[PDB]
Amino acid sequence: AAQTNAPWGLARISSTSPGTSTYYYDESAGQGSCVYVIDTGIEASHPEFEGRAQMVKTYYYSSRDGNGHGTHCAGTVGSRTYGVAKKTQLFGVKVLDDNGSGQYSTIIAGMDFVASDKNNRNCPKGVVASLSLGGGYSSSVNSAAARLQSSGVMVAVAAGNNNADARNYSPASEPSVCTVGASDRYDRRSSFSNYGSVLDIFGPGTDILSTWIGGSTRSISGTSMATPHVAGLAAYLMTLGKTTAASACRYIADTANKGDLSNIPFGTVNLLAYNNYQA
Repeated sequence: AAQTNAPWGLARISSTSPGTSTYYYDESAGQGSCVYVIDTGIEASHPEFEGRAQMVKTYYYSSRDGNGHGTHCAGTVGSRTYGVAKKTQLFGVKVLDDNGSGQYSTIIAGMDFVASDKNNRNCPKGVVASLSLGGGYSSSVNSAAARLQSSGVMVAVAAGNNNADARNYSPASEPSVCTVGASDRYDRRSSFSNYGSVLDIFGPGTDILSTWIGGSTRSISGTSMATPHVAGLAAYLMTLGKTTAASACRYIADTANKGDLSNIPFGTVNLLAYNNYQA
């Protein structure tokens, strides 16, 4: 399948070169997989989600996304126009308030929630969790992410936006999950992207168009935007049967575009997520 005039990041993940604008992908499109977006919520009524998104849990007075961040991230995972995996099921877990903030205890509870809640959902092709959040190092936060991964969920986490070594941030620094840095449309490391040996992969993160609250769209930047590209890619590859939740991060690294990014610090992987789709 081909989506013309796609957001640059979608085109990038199906291309061996920057500078194109068509996204190519197998029409299975993540059908039968599920992606949890652990964030500020999801505006599931947005036409872009086509009935495939739903809120399953909140720790606050509403499950609605009063911020936009979670809706944007969910759109990059699986919206019809802005998403990598256009037929996946999206489940929202609101661990962040409408200012985008959340306590680590709530975030940990949300991760353990997903590890159990997947047993209440139909995801025959596999389960992914996208975590576009983080703060300073916490062994308890890292352990929660490790549990979620161990339970059979492909965990993708943002590296962080500090232009610093991600070893000092959580859950970015957890070795067993997939830690995602950000790149721009010219294959440069995004100016704000964290780096370091704990990164597994880069995805598009600068000037990413996706869904927003109020049935709208906007372009924003962050490792928060790169992470759902990788989460959606994992769901897509799991539906194709090419990998599993436990092996998808390694598979994405194995099949990435290699050595194509600029300003990658010595010791950080030079790997850009790529779907290897041959039309």
